[PDB]
Amino acid sequence: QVQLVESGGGLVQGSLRLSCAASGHTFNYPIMGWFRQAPGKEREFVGAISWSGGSTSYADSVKDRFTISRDNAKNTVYLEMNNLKPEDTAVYYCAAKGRYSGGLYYPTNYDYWGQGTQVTV
Amino acid sequence: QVQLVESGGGLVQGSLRLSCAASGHTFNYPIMGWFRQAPGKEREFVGAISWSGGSTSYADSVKDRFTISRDNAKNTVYLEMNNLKPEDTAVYYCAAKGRYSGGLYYPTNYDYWGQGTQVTV
Amino acid sequence: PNLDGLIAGYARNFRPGIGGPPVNVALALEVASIDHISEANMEYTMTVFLHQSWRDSRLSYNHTNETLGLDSRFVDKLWLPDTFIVNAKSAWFHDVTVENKLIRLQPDGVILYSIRITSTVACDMDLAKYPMDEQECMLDLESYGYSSEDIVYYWSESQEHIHGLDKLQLAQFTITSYRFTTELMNFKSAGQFPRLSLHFHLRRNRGVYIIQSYMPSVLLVAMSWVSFWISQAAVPARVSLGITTVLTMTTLMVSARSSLPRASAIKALDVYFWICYVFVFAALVEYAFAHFNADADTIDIYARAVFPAAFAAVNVIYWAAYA
Amino acid sequence: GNMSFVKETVDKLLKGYDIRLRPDFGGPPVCVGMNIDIASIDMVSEVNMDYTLTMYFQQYWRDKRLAYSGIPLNLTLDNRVADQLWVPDTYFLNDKKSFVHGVTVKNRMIRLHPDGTVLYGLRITTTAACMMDLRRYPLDEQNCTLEIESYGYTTDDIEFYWRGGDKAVTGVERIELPQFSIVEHRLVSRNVVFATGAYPRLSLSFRLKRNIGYFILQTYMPSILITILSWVSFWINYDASAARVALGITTVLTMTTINTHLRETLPKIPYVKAIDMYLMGCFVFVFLALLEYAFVNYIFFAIDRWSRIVFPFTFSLFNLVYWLYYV
Amino acid sequence: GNMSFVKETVDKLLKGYDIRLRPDFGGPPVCVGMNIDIASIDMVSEVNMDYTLTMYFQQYWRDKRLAYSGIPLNLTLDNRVADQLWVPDTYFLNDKKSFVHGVTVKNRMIRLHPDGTVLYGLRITTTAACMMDLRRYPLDEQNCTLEIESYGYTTDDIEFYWRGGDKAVTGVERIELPQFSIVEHRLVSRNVVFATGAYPRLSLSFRLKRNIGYFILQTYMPSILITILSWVSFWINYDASAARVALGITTVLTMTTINTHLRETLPKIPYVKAIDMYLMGCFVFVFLALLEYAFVNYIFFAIDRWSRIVFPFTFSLFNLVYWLYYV
Amino acid sequence: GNMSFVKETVDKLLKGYDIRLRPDFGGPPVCVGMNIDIASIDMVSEVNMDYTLTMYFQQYWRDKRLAYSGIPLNLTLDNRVADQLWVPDTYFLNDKKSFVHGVTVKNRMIRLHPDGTVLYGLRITTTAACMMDLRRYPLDEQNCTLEIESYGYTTDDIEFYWRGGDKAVTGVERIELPQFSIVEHRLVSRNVVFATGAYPRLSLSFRLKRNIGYFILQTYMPSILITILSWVSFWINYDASAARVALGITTVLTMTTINTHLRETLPKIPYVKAIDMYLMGCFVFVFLALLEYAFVNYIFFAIDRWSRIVFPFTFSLFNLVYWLYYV
Amino acid sequence: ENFTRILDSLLDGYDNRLRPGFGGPVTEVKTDIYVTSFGPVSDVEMEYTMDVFFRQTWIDKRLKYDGPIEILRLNNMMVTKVWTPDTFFRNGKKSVSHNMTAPNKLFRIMRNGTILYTMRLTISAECPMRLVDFPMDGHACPLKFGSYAYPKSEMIYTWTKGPEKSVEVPKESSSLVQYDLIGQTVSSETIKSITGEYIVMTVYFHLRRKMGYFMIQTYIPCIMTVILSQVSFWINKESVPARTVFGITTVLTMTTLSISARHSLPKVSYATAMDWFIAVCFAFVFSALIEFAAVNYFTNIQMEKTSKIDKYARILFPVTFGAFNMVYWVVYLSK
Ligand SMILES: *[C@@H]1O[C@H](CO)[C@@H](O[C@@H]2O[C@H](CO)[C@@H](O[C@@H]3O[C@H](CO[C@H]4O[C@H](CO)[C@@H](O)[C@H](O)[C@@H]4O)[C@@H](O)[C@H](O[C@H]4O[C@H](CO)[C@@H](O)[C@H](O)[C@@H]4O)[C@@H]3O)[C@H](O)[C@H]2NC(C)=O)[C@H](O)[C@H]1NC(C)=O
Ligand SMILES: *[C@@H]1O[C@H](CO)[C@@H](O[C@@H]2O[C@H](CO)[C@@H](O[C@@H]3O[C@H](CO[C@H]4O[C@H](CO)[C@@H](O)[C@H](O)[C@@H]4O)[C@@H](O)[C@H](O[C@H]4O[C@H](CO)[C@@H](O)[C@H](O)[C@@H]4O)[C@@H]3O)[C@H](O)[C@H]2NC(C)=O)[C@H](O)[C@H]1NC(C)=O
Ligand SMILES: *[C@@H]1O[C@H](CO)[C@@H](O)[C@H](O)[C@H]1NC(C)=O
Ligand SMILES: *[C@@H]1O[C@H](CO)[C@@H](O)[C@H](O)[C@H]1NC(C)=O
Ligand SMILES: CCCCCCCC
Ligand SMILES: [Cl-]
Ligand SMILES: [Cl-]
Ligand SMILES: [Cl-]
Repeated sequence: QVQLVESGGGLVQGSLRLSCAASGHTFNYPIMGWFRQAPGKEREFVGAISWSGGSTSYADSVKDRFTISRDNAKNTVYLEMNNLKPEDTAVYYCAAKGRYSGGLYYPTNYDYWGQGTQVTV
Repeated sequence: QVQLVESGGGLVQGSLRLSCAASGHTFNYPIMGWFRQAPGKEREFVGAISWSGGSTSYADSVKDRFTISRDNAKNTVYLEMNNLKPEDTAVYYCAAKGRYSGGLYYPTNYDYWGQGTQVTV
Repeated sequence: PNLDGLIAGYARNFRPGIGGPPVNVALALEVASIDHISEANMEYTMTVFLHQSWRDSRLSYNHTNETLGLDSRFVDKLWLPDTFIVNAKSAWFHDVTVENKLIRLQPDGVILYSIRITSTVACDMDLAKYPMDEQECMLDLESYGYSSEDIVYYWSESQEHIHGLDKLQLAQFTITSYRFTTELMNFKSAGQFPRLSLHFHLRRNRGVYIIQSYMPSVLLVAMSWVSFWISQAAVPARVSLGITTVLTMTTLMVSARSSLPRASAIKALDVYFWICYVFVFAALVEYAFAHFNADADTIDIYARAVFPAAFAAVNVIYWAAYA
Repeated sequence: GNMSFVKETVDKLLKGYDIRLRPDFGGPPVCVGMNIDIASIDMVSEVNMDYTLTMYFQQYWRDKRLAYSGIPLNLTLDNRVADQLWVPDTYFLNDKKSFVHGVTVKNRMIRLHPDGTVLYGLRITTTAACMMDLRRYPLDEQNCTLEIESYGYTTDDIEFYWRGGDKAVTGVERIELPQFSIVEHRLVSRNVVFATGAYPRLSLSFRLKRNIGYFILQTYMPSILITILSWVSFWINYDASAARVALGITTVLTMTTINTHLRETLPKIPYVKAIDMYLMGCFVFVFLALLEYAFVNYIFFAIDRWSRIVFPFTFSLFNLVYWLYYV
Repeated sequence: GNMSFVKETVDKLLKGYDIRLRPDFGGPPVCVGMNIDIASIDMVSEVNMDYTLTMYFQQYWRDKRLAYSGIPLNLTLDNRVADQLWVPDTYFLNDKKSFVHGVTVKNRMIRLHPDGTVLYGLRITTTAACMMDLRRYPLDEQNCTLEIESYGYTTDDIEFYWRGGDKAVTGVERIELPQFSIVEHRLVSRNVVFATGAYPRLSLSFRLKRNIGYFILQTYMPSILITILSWVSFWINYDASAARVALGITTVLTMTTINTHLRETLPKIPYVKAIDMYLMGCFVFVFLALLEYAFVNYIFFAIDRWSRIVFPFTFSLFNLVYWLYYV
Repeated sequence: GNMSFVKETVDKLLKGYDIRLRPDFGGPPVCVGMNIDIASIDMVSEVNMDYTLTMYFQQYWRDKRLAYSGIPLNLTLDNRVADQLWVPDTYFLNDKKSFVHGVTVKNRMIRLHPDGTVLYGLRITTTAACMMDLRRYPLDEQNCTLEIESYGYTTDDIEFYWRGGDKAVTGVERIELPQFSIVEHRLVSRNVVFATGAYPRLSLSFRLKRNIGYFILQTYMPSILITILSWVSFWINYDASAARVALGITTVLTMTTINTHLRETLPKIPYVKAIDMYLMGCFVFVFLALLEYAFVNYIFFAIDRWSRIVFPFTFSLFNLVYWLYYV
Repeated sequence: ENFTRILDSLLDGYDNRLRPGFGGPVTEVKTDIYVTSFGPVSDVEMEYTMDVFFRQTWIDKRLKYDGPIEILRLNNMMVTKVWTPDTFFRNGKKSVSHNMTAPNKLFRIMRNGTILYTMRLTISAECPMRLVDFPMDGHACPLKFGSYAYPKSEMIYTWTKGPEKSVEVPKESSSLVQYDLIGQTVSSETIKSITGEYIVMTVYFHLRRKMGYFMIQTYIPCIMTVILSQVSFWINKESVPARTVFGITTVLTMTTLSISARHSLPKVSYATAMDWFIAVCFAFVFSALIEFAAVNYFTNIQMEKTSKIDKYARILFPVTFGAFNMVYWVVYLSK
């Protein structure tokens, strides 16, 4: 039982910092993923971070552009969207993955989905 | 990441002491090898020493002539070239071998090559 | 000769009379040894000679009237009951120098099948009266896949003689009694499976082991009584004597349950430590009460008699409860 | 009854049977029903973060190649027939070490049904991983799972379900762990996606609630008794330097031995547990009691009376806050 | 869909198949692609200088003998078919003990593709050697590798590559070691030369950074508390010989028990670690505190006040230098 | 290149091949060449008097039954072919427990040569017995051997040699034991006679020199520090009975705990080691220091000053004699 | 195929499931044991390990061959094709047949049909022990082996050489640490069971424990602790705190020694010789503490209207403890 609230999207022309605040049984769900769904297109993997250790992974599109990290005190994950592009225009969602729930990349493996900030540039 | 600087070559008619000073991640590269490349000929194994223990091995040509040893304080290996011969005329190189990198004798197994002192007699 | 003929056309995958009445399997046990009786792991290791006897008409021969003594090579050819130990954590066969199995085939079709197996058997132990406790352990034998409609077990008439439990010598326990029980109402998920169980009661030996367990606790209580005869003027002497008994008693309690890390139940040994801790702690409080009021010699005089008498009285109650 | 007739029927079933091909190969997935009967949970290890389970694991599926007519019985076959049949490639994804019991035979069952339903049973002991959250230890609740999956067949080829739904797992009442109570068990079914495709998954989980009783006796009570012992000092005359300093040292050092011993029974976690917080509180009390004497000693060459009341009362406050937060 | 057709096709593939001969025997080397999915790192042992890894190990190669036409599917076959096929002779050169999981079946997969590509998957638990540099322990960073090589086939016969390059290894985020964080992983490919020839090698390495938190609590803090305890002596009157000598002894002896206990948890290395340096510093402080009293005692039959300031200040200096050098 | 041609050739080699008969059965002995590549020495156990070795063990011999023509290559064959060939019955006479590594396949190689030379390689981990002389422990030098012999074939039937003479064993430089340095290795060849006949033997031995450093820190230094601590008593006033008796007791008892702990790490040998001699000397010093006070105490109701000089000087003499005898 | 045909002829019409001389004369198996390593003895588990060359010899007329070579030294896999005795160890807890680089089995066929079959085995066997005289005790660890399936009416076991020379344990093979192998005795008996009556061959290994370890680990610390306690007698009675610490620490030390002595020793109901020594030493240490209590108690009465108790204690305690050692050691070392 995890609740995710994300904020800090909006519209810009640029560096941005999406944030994702978790609460509840985060122990059972050690991985947080960032997805993004462009209008029409399928929901697409952006990156993921382990709460413990900060082991990080990125999609190629955003590799060496976006940076994820977290702070366990607040139970918060952030997607630091630097060097934005008009391809980066989507509803960015946050989600939690179970320990044994499969590959990072596949949104159907994830159980608890944030609301989803729309971001246009 | 290992750096090797060798010195004390030169030209003599005789005992000589080549030295080989290492710096960096020497833990990952526990073995130091001495090679020598005569003009035209292939690069040729001379001997090798383990940093820890001083387990030593020599090519037949230099067996009971050359002697290798080290001091872990300075991170230095020395080839004590006694009883020199006109066959012993080559660019002597120093090199580091990884823990799991194969046989002592084969220069392609070695990663970090010193500059190479030319020695003629 | 005819041995190959019996195998020729023999159906290994089917029990004798697959569609007919269930196969009666006589069961006998020869307990070779019992060891590794661990209370922490709640298990014991047992080595037995398991004898199974049943009739298979497919192997009946009339060329000779002599039983055929065969080694473990012929075992794989024949159908065998799927007898397994229900409460076995792990078990294995002895294969030195060869597989310790034998097949004796009689002309009428009676098969004698004996194997030598060592098994670690789980045994739930109640440590309420530890170490003055008696434990009952069981050895359950049952067909894994064949219900009562296919295989029925029963203890052989020879079981009462060759069980060998009397000859066993255990380092810490004594086999007070043994019992062979048949339960026809097991009713597993697949169906009704008759179960043969061997119950033997183990009584922990009372001797130097128990004396050693209680020796440090009693001596600490006795050593605390020494301070009563020491003058109240020597404050560091009586305080040091009082604290050492209390601290050592605390370490004894910590080390007592460190031997059994998962024994969360109350043990009689733990209760005795609490009683000993009260007496050694009260002795230090007794001096502190006397020292505070001396800013009385009668308190020590009473302590020299009340504490030995109270400790004797509580011991009688304690040992009577755990008998 | 006619064993030659049954032998003929079974021989015909296995004639030309290809173990390499699943039932309905190339067609709709084979549905495999699974039910578990729990025999025991032998051990739960915090240091290894795992538990050991013994169960009867049964798989149900229909193989039309094995359908037989003219025999109104279910055929129980010798377990060695399993080697001539296709069986699912089921594995336990979070298991560390597992085996099928082998005495006196492989603890395995095969029961065939006239319609070609195969009942395949195994008795398995598994040590399975269970990551534990020890922040509230030993007042903690853990979730230990068993993850059941098809190794190589995707959901195009095989599907799993809990046969009987919420009754597919029996024997939870048999579990007798001294240190834990089983609060609840749950059965889940889902598909898990990997690079090689989507795979069927069944998950069995248990909620374990640690019993406090052992810990009260083993760690909490000694710490309370040492802390009370430390207070005896305040009733001793300030001239009794050896006596009062001895009390300070012995209690302080005993609290260190208790702390270090305890954490040697547990894995080398980097965070503070509930029990660590208690022991650290108790350490501070007994250390301050010795420092109180140092202060008294410091000026003599009322404070004791103030210590006689304030220290026990503060320990009561400390305990109240602690046990309310965590219980 | 037609199982007789699929059975015929597969039977034809395996008819006259010689497991002894690699694909393209006598020709160019067979290229074997390898991917790893990490399930867990269960344990890291300083005493044994090894770690235990569980992974899904997959091998990709093309065997033209297994090419089939007229079936537009990938054939997932029962794992027992692996015994009738050639597979690479891959081994882990730095492994100590490894096994393929066997419940409920051998955790093995075979998937064939129409062009003759074979996908071979194994679930393996390996204990692998990892020589550790403990000079900075417990503020150390370790490099643990897994070395993957062909046992008998040289680079004339077989070649390895990481299938997917830097994405060939997945699941590094799953690793949850309490005592370590995974900083980085790297994938390397090279040829290794022996007397018998040149062999293909793949190397997977991890950078492990030890978490200090456990060690602060377990060893560093008790040593600090014992050292502070030693200073209490300086506030006691010099006539309190029993009290002040008791403080000296107990702190000195406690520091010895802490030292000796610690090194019994670790391998018998001949060099001094970082933690050894700290404990030796703390020992010197508490030993000098007792010797300070011996000196005071020696002349009485100002120095204490000087000790009250100089000792805590020197300990602060000691800690400053230590933690700057090592952090 | 032609795989049908190679398959035909190899099939012909194995047609009518009798694994029961050694090469040249009934003729001169088959010469088997052996080379070893040492991977690691994982462990050396004094308690179990054994060591654990990992090596690549290769055997070279000629089998004229396997000679092939018209292929100018060495054939590397799948390791499963080894089960169809004769191989030597080599065993390790002083091994306690050994296994061939099995992941992902049996770590085994077979390479055939046109003249019928067979190269057979195995990767083996062996625990082998090594009786140790601990009289000088921990200043001791040990000789640990590996004895290689033919089990059933006598020297009439099989002969062993070190292939390459003194270069037959490689990788000695790889051995990284913290507690030992490898001084030397030697290769020996001889015949060993039993009641059943004369058998070929190869012996590989190592000279291990224990590193003192760990022992200086773990046992020697604490004993020195306790002995120095005992001397503090002599600078305390003789009226300080509690203080001086406390010093005597604590040092004496600490030396007993150190002694008994140490010998619990070692096998139950009946003789006195070097370290035992040191600890017994240290015990005598600290015991006499307490007895010195008893004597002072005995008459008071100059000796201390005499103790202040004579005791440290005697300890210096004791250390000088000890370390000269043993180093 | 000079020898291939010979082996095929021998195996033609050969049934390995039937013993030689089936249904007729009793099959006689000649056995001898060569102990390559007599492993350590575990007192706690009451077991001992041993590595042996287990040799068996018997005559099988079905394998008689006519050939130029007298002895056929064949591969070890030939064993499975022929009949071999089903010898098992009755008291063997867990035995291993070594398989490194080859099955460690020897198989030779002579022209007479005599078969030599030797296998290298590691044997862990039960060794019941009576630890009443521990550590000054000796034990005879047995090794019982025989046929599992063939009773004495079908197969019997005999020693190849004489009973004295059949089991050979070279002095180099001794891997014992705390034991000394005095010698071995060889005997054969018969046992009865439901399956039948079987020949059982027994080898008894006589072991004498070495007390050097226990002398220094336990006896010396106990003796020094008793001597340490008696030092308090010479301390003046005025120093009450000083003599109190003497009694407390010595009593606590004896408690630690008693626990440590029984640590490795298996838990038994009876009392070992070392238990008596610790108990007496504990009594002396406790009496020393009681003696100081008597001195302190009586000196307060004298003070409230240089001690006789100390003067007698300084002599009686060393004499009584010394007398106990003379009685204790003579009684046990004589046995
Ligand atoms: C220990 O911790 C584990 C997690 O690590 C817990 O396991 C979770 O258990 C919950 C139930 O308690 C699971 O939630 C359920 O998942 C089902 C599967 O849904 C997936 O698959 C379907 C298709 O089959 C997809 O449509 C869906 O998106 C998912 O991908 C759902 O079917 C369930 O829905 C039902 O309940 C919900 C309310 O919970 C209703 O709204 C629905 O209408 C429906 O009735 C449910 O959502 C969860 O998936 C499990 N997680 C994992 C990783 O397996 C254990 O429960 C826990 N142990 C204990 C004792 O608490
Ligand atoms: C833990 O420790 C191990 C060592 O014990 C580290 O492994 C080393 O990793 C580095 C990379 O980080 C490796 O360096 C690379 O080697 C590659 C292989 O080169 C060999 O083979 C080629 C032919 O295929 C030969 O030509 C060559 O001479 C070698 O024999 C190179 O291809 C790489 O070159 C690339 O990078 C360099 C810069 O580094 C560029 O200059 C090149 O142009 C090219 O882009 C590179 O040199 C090294 O070989 C590894 N050592 C071993 C023994 O395997 C682990 O990295 C370490 N773990 C962590 C987490 O740090
Ligand atoms: C067969 O088994 C049943 C059930 O155990 C038993 O009552 C009956 O006596 C057995 N028959 C014989 C002949 O032993
Ligand atoms: C056959 O000859 C061998 C030669 O060693 C001998 O040992 C054996 O006893 C002989 N057999 C008989 C029956 O005499
Ligand atoms: C169940 C019996 C308990 C007895 C306790 C006695 C305490 C004096
Ligand atoms: Cl089992
Ligand atoms: Cl497994
Ligand atoms: Cl392995």
